[PDB]
Amino acid sequence: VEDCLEVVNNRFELVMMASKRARQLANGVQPLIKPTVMALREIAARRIDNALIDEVEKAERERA
Amino acid sequence: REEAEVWDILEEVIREHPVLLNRAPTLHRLGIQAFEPVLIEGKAIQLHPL
Amino acid sequence: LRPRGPQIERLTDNRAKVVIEPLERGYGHTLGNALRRVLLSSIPGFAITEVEIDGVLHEYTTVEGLQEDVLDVLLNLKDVAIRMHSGDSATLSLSKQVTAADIRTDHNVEIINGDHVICHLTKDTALNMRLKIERGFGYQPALMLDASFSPVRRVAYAVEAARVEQRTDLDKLVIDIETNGTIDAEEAVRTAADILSDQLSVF
Amino acid sequence: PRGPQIERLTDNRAKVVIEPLERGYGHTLGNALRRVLLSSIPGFAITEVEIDGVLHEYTTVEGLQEDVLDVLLNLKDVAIRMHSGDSATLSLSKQGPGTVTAADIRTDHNVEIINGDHVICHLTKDTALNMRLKIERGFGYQPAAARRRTIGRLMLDASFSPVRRVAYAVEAARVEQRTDLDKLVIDIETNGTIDAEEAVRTAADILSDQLSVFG
Amino acid sequence: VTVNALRGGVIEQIDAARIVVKVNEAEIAGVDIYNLIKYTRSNQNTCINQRPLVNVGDVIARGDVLADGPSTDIGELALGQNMLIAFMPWNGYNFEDSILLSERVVEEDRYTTIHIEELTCVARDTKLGPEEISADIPNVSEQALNRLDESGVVYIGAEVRAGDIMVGKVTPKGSDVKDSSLRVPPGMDGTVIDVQVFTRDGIEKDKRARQIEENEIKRVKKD
Amino acid sequence: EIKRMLELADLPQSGQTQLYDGRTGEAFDRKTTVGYMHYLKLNHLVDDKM
Amino acid sequence: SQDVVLGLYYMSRALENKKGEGMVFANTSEVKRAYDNRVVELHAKVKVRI
Repeated sequence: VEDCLEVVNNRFELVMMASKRARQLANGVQPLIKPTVMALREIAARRIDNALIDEVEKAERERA
Repeated sequence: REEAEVWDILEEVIREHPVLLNRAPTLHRLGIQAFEPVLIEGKAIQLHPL
Repeated sequence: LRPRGPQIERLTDNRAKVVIEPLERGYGHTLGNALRRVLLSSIPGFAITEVEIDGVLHEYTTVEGLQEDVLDVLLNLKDVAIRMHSGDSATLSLSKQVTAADIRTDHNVEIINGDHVICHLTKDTALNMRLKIERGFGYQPALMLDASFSPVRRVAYAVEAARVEQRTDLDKLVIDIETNGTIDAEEAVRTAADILSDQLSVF
Repeated sequence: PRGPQIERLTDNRAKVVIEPLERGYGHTLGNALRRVLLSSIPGFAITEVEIDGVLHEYTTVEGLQEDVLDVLLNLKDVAIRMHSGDSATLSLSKQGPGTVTAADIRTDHNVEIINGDHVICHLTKDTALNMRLKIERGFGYQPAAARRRTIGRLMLDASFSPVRRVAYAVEAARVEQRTDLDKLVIDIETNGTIDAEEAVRTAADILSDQLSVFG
Repeated sequence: VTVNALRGGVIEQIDAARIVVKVNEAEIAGVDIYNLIKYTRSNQNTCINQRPLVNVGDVIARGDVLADGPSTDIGELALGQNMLIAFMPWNGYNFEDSILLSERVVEEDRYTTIHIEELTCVARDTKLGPEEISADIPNVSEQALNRLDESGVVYIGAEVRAGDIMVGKVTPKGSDVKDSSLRVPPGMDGTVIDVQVFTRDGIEKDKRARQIEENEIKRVKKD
Repeated sequence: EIKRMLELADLPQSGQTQLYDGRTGEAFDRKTTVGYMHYLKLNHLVDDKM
Repeated sequence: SQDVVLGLYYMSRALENKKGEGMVFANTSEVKRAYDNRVVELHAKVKVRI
């Protein structure tokens, strides 16, 4: 929760980004390295951004 | 029926799942906080002194 | 109820975290309370207590020919660990014209660490020193210094709650041991346990 | 080291003398011995009692004076010493007026009643009384709900403690070829169950088997 | 709360629930007899009782005490217990008006009180038919039918647990009846000390009511 | 009068003495007050609250 | 709070003359090794190196 303050400037954008990330791990997505701590670690590891989330969302909408 | 596997399931299901605590007379915005609960004995909620 | 142990977690080069399986309510505190005293008041060792500097004759304030004064040399020299053989006492000297590994070696006295330095040379000035090692058992207060004869540097213990599948709450004892390199932490734990068992075997 | 001696000031309270010990042994040894002696020492106590003419623990029994459940509360203060046994059934019988003491019960050959002059109840009418009780052993302390179909059997809490209070204090010894030795005594007040030296021996055996987790 | 002697004299007979006192010839022919109250329910679900303290052959005066009630002593008021007190901060447990205890407070039966809880179960008549207290209860195993008697009422002095069945009662809905038995509240256990049955006039009594009636007439004939 | 009652028995005059700890067995630095205080149990139980 | 700051005020003060004063220590580990065996006082005017 302390490492994620440096990668993004808005806390509510971080909450919405982790909420958009949490909707994918429930249906089954292989992780990077509870889904909340794993999503926060994937955010704080500087690996998951707004483009990759949109890419996985487009892949889920195309493979639905 | 209170078997022994029920307590194992209960200890496994809440590890990093936060709850909300709130005193019923509240004045300022810090009256509602969140903690990660642990399973203790008794019938009383243990709280940090700070 | 005898537990299973000791689970050792060695994260550093000379620091360990001994974790013991939980016991009955009452034994996990007195075990650590007896261990933290028998690891210091019973374990013997070797330390330097007498320092004779040819530069500073009587006073420990006036010094020259080095980077710092003689009290900094004494404070840097009173922390090095020395593992010795069955000999009781010996006199050691040095002559550098300084790293602790640059001392005059001997077949009876060896030093564990060689990276810890004590001084720095200034204008290539030759300096000498005379040391003395005495075998003790505890901590002795006061050319006169203090000698920590205990092989461990600092101990710590804590009682954490361990949840089991049948009882309500038990005591999990953890031990923090930061040794000085002359003895393993598990070997020191086994030696303290054997000494405590020999002291309790009088009845 | 030297074997411990013992002085007998009173038959219910003795004291042991341990000498000599090096610097740093006496305080931790006395603290560990007090902790083991006050933590878990195995003894005997009372268990569930089967009373003949009393249904449950809140009725009014004829002839017996002024209480029902307080007789069961005062029956816990007796001392039970058994030799090679862990389960024994006892029963008492008394008729007519007069008090009921602990020595008026029918004991076994190995079961011996210590300080049997303790009062239990009082009988004011010509009636009979037969209370069949059991004796179990263990360690620590167990309440009535943690241990446990007949409605005539009543439960009772088992709180066995062969010692009441253990105190110790160190002093200075006198040995010529040294400078100071730590001499200490240990005050042990037992409730007539076990001897103080045998309690020290059992506590040392318990601590020796507890210190075997490293070696 | 405590009984007092109206006329002093010699205590002839005494029991756990009855005190017989003989009136002397000074303040005198009919002697007085006292009936001490046993464990009954108070207004705040607290058990009250009166235990006597005098013995046989004692000579008392007018105005003295004979039995101490709940939280009562030999003639002074006594609310609780005396314990050891050491004013010291002990490891942060006594943080802000907090109290630390010991094992010997619990194991010596010091602060364990007795609470009496009352449970009722009525049986009225609906538009279909009246409800009975019969023992043939459907969807009930033998783990709870052993405590019930033939009349449907649990035995006196029987240990009951949380969630068991004490008073059996069925309700017809339409052979096919609905379970409406009185259940124990959870977390509460204990023995059943008294069972009181209130029947209506014109209705035949069962075996439990007849047993209560014969015990009542035997006790009143005894006194 | 309370000082005379304390001096009449085998008790110290100031009413406060030193006592050894039970966790470690060592002594303390300041003497504490030891005595007997009458207590009472309230009706605010924990079974009817949680 | 009321329990922590009292111990922190008792720990972080000094007096005139106590036992174990006037000596020079090496670091914090030497202080922790010399405090537990009761060879120095809890508060004494010493010269340490940090």
